[PDB]
Amino acid sequence: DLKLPRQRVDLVAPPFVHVHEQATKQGPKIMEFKLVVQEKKMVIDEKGTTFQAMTFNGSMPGPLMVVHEGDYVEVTLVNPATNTMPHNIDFHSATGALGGGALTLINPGEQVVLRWKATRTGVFVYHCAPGGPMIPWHVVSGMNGAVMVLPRDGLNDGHGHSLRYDRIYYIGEQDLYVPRDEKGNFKSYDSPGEAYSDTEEVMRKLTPTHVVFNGKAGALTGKNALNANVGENVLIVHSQANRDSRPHLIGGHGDYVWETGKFSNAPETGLETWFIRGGSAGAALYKFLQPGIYAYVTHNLIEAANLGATAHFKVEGKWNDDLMTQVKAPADIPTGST
Amino acid sequence: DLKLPRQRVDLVAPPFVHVHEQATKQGPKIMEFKLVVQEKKMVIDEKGTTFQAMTFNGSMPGPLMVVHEGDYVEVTLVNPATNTMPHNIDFHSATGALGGGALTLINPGEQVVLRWKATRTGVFVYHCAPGGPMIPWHVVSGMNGAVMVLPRDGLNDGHGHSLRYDRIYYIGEQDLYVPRDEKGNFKSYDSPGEAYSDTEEVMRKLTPTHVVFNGKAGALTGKNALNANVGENVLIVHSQANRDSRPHLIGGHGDYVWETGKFSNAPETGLETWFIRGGSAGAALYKFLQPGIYAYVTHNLIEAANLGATAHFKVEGKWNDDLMTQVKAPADIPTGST
Amino acid sequence: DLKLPRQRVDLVAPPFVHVHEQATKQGPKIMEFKLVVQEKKMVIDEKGTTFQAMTFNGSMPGPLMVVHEGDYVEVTLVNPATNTMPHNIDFHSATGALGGGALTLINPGEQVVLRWKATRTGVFVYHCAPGGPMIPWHVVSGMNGAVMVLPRDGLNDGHGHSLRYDRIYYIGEQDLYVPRDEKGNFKSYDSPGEAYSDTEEVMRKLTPTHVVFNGKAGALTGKNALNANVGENVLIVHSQANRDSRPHLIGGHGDYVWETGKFSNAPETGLETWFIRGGSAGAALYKFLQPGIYAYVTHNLIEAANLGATAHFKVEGKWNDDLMTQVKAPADIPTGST
Ligand SMILES: OC[C@H]1O[C@@](CO)(O[C@H]2O[C@H](CO)[C@@H](O)[C@H](O)[C@H]2O)[C@@H](O)[C@@H]1O
Ligand SMILES: OC[C@H]1O[C@@](CO)(O[C@H]2O[C@H](CO)[C@@H](O)[C@H](O)[C@H]2O)[C@@H](O)[C@@H]1O
Ligand SMILES: OC[C@H]1O[C@@](CO)(O[C@H]2O[C@H](CO)[C@@H](O)[C@H](O)[C@H]2O)[C@@H](O)[C@@H]1O
Ligand SMILES: OC[C@H]1O[C@@](CO)(O[C@H]2O[C@H](CO)[C@@H](O)[C@H](O)[C@H]2O)[C@@H](O)[C@@H]1O
Ligand SMILES: OC[C@H]1O[C@@](CO)(O[C@H]2O[C@H](CO)[C@@H](O)[C@H](O)[C@H]2O)[C@@H](O)[C@@H]1O
Ligand SMILES: OC[C@H]1O[C@@](CO)(O[C@H]2O[C@H](CO)[C@@H](O)[C@H](O)[C@H]2O)[C@@H](O)[C@@H]1O
Ligand SMILES: OC[C@H]1O[C@@](CO)(O[C@H]2O[C@H](CO)[C@@H](O)[C@H](O)[C@H]2O)[C@@H](O)[C@@H]1O
Ligand SMILES: OC[C@H]1O[C@@](CO)(O[C@H]2O[C@H](CO)[C@@H](O)[C@H](O)[C@H]2O)[C@@H](O)[C@@H]1O
Ligand SMILES: OC[C@H]1O[C@@](CO)(O[C@H]2O[C@H](CO)[C@@H](O)[C@H](O)[C@H]2O)[C@@H](O)[C@@H]1O
Ligand SMILES: OC[C@H]1O[C@@](CO)(O[C@H]2O[C@H](CO)[C@@H](O)[C@H](O)[C@H]2O)[C@@H](O)[C@@H]1O
Ligand SMILES: OC[C@H]1O[C@@](CO)(O[C@H]2O[C@H](CO)[C@@H](O)[C@H](O)[C@H]2O)[C@@H](O)[C@@H]1O
Ligand SMILES: OC[C@H]1O[C@@](CO)(O[C@H]2O[C@H](CO)[C@@H](O)[C@H](O)[C@H]2O)[C@@H](O)[C@@H]1O
Ligand SMILES: O=N[O-]
Ligand SMILES: O=N[O-]
Ligand SMILES: O=N[O-]
Ligand SMILES: O=N[O-]
Ligand SMILES: O=N[O-]
Ligand SMILES: O=N[O-]
Ligand SMILES: O=N[O-]
Ligand SMILES: O=N[O-]
Ligand SMILES: O=N[O-]
Ligand SMILES: [Cu+2]
Ligand SMILES: [Cu+2]
Ligand SMILES: [Cu+2]
Ligand SMILES: [Cu+2]
Ligand SMILES: [Cu+2]
Ligand SMILES: [Cu+2]
Repeated sequence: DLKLPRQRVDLVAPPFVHVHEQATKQGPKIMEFKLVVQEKKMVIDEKGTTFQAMTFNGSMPGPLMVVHEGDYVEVTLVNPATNTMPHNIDFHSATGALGGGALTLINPGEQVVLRWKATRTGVFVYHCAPGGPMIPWHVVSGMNGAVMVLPRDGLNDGHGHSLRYDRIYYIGEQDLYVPRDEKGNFKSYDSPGEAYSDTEEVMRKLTPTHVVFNGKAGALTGKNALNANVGENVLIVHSQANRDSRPHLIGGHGDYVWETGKFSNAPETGLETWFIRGGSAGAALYKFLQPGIYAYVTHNLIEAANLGATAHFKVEGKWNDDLMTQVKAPADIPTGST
Repeated sequence: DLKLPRQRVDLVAPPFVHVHEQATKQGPKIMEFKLVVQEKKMVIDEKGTTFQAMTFNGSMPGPLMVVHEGDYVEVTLVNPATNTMPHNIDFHSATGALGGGALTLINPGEQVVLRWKATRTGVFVYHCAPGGPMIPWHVVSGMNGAVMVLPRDGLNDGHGHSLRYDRIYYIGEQDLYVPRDEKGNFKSYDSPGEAYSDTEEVMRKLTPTHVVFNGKAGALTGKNALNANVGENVLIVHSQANRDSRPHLIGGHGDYVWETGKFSNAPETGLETWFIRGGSAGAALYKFLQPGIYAYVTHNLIEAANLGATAHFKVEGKWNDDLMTQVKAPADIPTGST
Repeated sequence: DLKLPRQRVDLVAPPFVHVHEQATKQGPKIMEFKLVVQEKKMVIDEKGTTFQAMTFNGSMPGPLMVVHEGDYVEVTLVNPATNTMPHNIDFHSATGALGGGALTLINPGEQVVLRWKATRTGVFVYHCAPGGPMIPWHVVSGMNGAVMVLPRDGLNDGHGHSLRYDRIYYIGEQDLYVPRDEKGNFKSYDSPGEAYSDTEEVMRKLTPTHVVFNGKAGALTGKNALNANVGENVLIVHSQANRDSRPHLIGGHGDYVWETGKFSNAPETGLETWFIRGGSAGAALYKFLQPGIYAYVTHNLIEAANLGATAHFKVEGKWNDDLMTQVKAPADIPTGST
């Protein structure tokens, strides 16, 4: 019945994004994606703490899907028989049937194919939602990602000017709720099911033990810092499926920010810190002006420094002393000072 | 002195709203409302937990009041002698005297009459605020509602087009702080006064035990789901007098959202999730496009699924397979799959 | 190399603000400021609880700095030898080097001079950020303030009309994490270093013990209420370097609100409650219409009434009975009432 060209997309692991066009002259297509659920124990912090994760495509977050307004998105969701739980998928980009969740519940050993029309532009969360208490549990165990629906003319500034990014990164933020024993040490389990009761008790108190980008503390620091160059316009997509976040690029700004994440709304300009509502994605464009290390955080600095929620950018280029300079390096306070 | 027509409004219990006009050609009126304080033990969750509530008009939230810009609102607040505490009312819609609180403190057995001019458009919180620590306590015990001040021309999209709703629902969200005994069981008390000291200790840790719509977990699910039809434009007013919330309509969107709640500002379009600041009301318009069950949540999914904060809509009509379809029902993963 | 006039600014203690022009016809200048770090024990609540604070200029918040777009800001940061810790400064207004933090680390006995160009308009946080876990610790110990970068034409309403304030106040909100002993009493320490381990444990649970304006519960109540007069347009700058806040003026509104704090964006109009993202500053203009006491709160009322986060305004002038009046004072409920 639906007679449009089909195009298979190969997803890539975050924080990278599969290749796509910004502006396009192609008409609507059926864009075909496959997501495979993987339950697995994962390391989440720099001390080696593990937890019983549940993922799309083996990553936290799940991969970013990119389509254009008016495309149809045909998703094959696979639940391998090595998994233990039923899973499904809810797309906040989609209309009807609980975002798709009501049409995609699959037991281990099954797969399902859902199609939804990309009628709404922006970045959106997708997440597992099997029903009842299993909804938060699957989400905070890692089963969430995002999809971006671009306008066919690409981004604009809300004032008639095109905006184009040179690079795009997807930062998925995950609140985790890892049980502790009586002495405070994190507990380990042999399966997600065995971890559930203790995990739910932590969840109920609404205070995460970890808040991480790309699935673990330090994931996007060190050798996995995000690269850019002075002069490049970088789009930073940020999602949080369960809990608020307040992104901030230390040493930079958000030149154009869609904090509610929806491209039918003009962006705000020149933000220091923006706000991702739990259950949403947002996006910020920034043109780097200075080289060096930048930290990208949630600006609850306790979360950023002590719970895991810091990423780095490493930016190559020449320093601009007009924008900032060290006029005088550290020196003894003058004896004459009053 | 004030020589305008008077009109008595009969309030109705949430989530329903008393009858009103959107656009009106009537001039300003004195709109007369009565609110009666009721302290009573109420059931707040599906396990039967009770707590010592304090309400306007016997409901959590208090009822939605609807007037138009330039009306005067004359409120008789009654504190029956069967109550134990003084009460008052603060309207965030009003100007002066702590929103009215400084003019409306009444002991059991008394009533008072306040008039305020509706100079500011939007949805607004009203709440009790007797002074000092009694302010949060009365609010989180249930004494809060909302008022909507419509423009006389009704709503608009901020771009010169009228917006009209076919149905309106008021979702009041309440954070509750129910004491527990040493084993974790919720405690019961014979009066609000007896509950206070233990409740204040829970409040101080800023983590609710329950987060509910319309006064209890499951209030707006099952037989009390909210009705709509495909094609209807529904206004969903959401308030939270004490704590942030992040509304989301699962399977839908916010077509036009005033998350800060004030109609002098253009709405945002096409939101997945919006944000109600504690101490405010906001509103979202959505035109249903698909039949079926929708969940309406705060998108902290722990709160939604495990603390009480889920409502349902039941929407009648025909399914649109263009917007979404199950291409292939659950099936065994092909043996040929790699 | 940089050949512009220099102008030394003398800072003043919050909530007051050093003298400045709104609109200016002066060209860019190098605006010279000095900040001196002071570690000291401070009283934070009305029961006399102390904690080991760390400050810029002896105050929480640090003082508000005011410049205009295109000025250069040359900051001498001094770390006296009576201090125990290294310190630095990050300006969210600045571009590069982690906002300046990477160029300003000074040990006790040292000073440093940083210059940054004020290319971005708005109110912005500044804060200490020495590295790693020391970043949140220094911030939540008090080392944060704000800077305002005005447009050279002063404020506007985003619709081509100038806005001018008659008075400006800076409200810095501070979340504090004071350790308790086994009985719940707050602990005291002889130095910040000695307090660190116990403080970090409180910080990790993300629940402050105190939330205060101008450095202590009750700081801006009583004899230190903020003054205004009916008819005056007052700008209220609000910052929070670590944690969200939801400002509300009880009995008033935000006539023009930049909740994200950046003057390149039009303000929202007629807000009841606004939202300061942790790690940012915002600003609200309000023209007082009624005399009397106003409370200015974060509208988590538990925080406001029970954790310290209430300020007062005392507004002189004549009452306007058209906007609000007590039609009938408290009286016995009629025996005839049903
Ligand atoms: O002996 C506990 C000690 O070992 C580490 C090793 O990196 O991790 C183990 O224990 C953790 C806490 O139970 C588990 O999360 C993990 O699966 C297990 O390898 C340390 O983190 C831990 O302190
Ligand atoms: O807005 C994007 C997309 O949403 C649709 C529904 O699929 O329309 C919605 O939004 C419109 C514009 O705000 C409303 O006029 C309409 O009533 C609502 O359904 C598409 O028609 C539109 O392209
Ligand atoms: O946090 C409580 C208490 O637990 C201990 C181990 O007994 O450390 C645990 O908690 C720390 C904070 O989350 C972690 O860094 C560590 O991996 C974990 O074992 C104590 O050291 C701490 O005091
Ligand atoms: O890119 C940052 C990096 O560049 C160096 C020189 O290689 O210094 C530049 O950046 C500094 C600010 O971080 C400037 O103060 C300096 O003048 C400029 O040359 C490195 O020192 C620095 O890590
Ligand atoms: O015996 C306790 C058991 O009874 C229930 C009945 O629905 O409720 C009682 O106890 C609750 C906890 O103290 C009270 O909140 C309630 O008022 C009382 O009827 C169960 O909820 C409870 O587990
Ligand atoms: O804005 C609605 C309503 O507010 C009033 C005060 O009652 O005016 C306020 O807002 C105006 C428009 O932003 C400001 O110009 C004015 O100074 C401020 O008091 C009414 O006059 C107006 O209709
Ligand atoms: O939550 C702590 C602990 O308390 C118990 C009873 O001892 O259950 C209580 O708490 C649950 C979570 O809020 C409620 O569902 C229940 O109504 C309440 O009695 C334990 O079951 C729980 O482990
Ligand atoms: O309204 C939802 C309701 O309608 C039924 C048919 O009575 O199925 C419709 O809705 C489904 C999506 O929820 C579609 O997949 C289906 O094609 C459509 O007929 C019920 O099964 C469903 O509960
Ligand atoms: O004896 C404790 C008692 O004294 C007060 C006096 O105002 O403060 C002391 O103890 C506090 C808690 O340890 C300290 O914060 C403070 O430095 C010290 O003077 C009371 O607050 C306290 O309850
Ligand atoms: O926007 C204020 C200020 O920012 C600068 C950079 O210092 O420009 C940024 O913002 C511009 C307008 O949004 C973008 O066009 C530009 O690419 C970005 O660097 C200044 O040029 C501008 O005055
Ligand atoms: O809060 C727990 C418990 O501690 C006590 C003293 O044992 O009071 C402390 O905590 C109160 C709340 O923060 C403070 O008002 C007081 O300054 C502090 O000592 C108990 O009174 C309270 O029950
Ligand atoms: O400014 C508030 C202050 O003024 C007094 C008279 O001196 O009363 C005025 O304000 C009241 C509202 O707070 C009005 O109801 C009254 O009509 C008006 O005169 C004081 O009573 C009040 O504290
Ligand atoms: O180690 N995780 O259960
Ligand atoms: O059904 N999911 O665990
Ligand atoms: O400026 N960053 O914390
Ligand atoms: O049962 N409530 O006190
Ligand atoms: O005074 N109110 O409890
Ligand atoms: O999409 N709702 O959780
Ligand atoms: O008393 N403060 O450590
Ligand atoms: O290095 N600062 O404690
Ligand atoms: O209206 N103030 O809580
Ligand atoms: Cu799942
Ligand atoms: Cu969702
Ligand atoms: Cu009350
Ligand atoms: Cu209020
Ligand atoms: Cu410091
Ligand atoms: Cu910062």
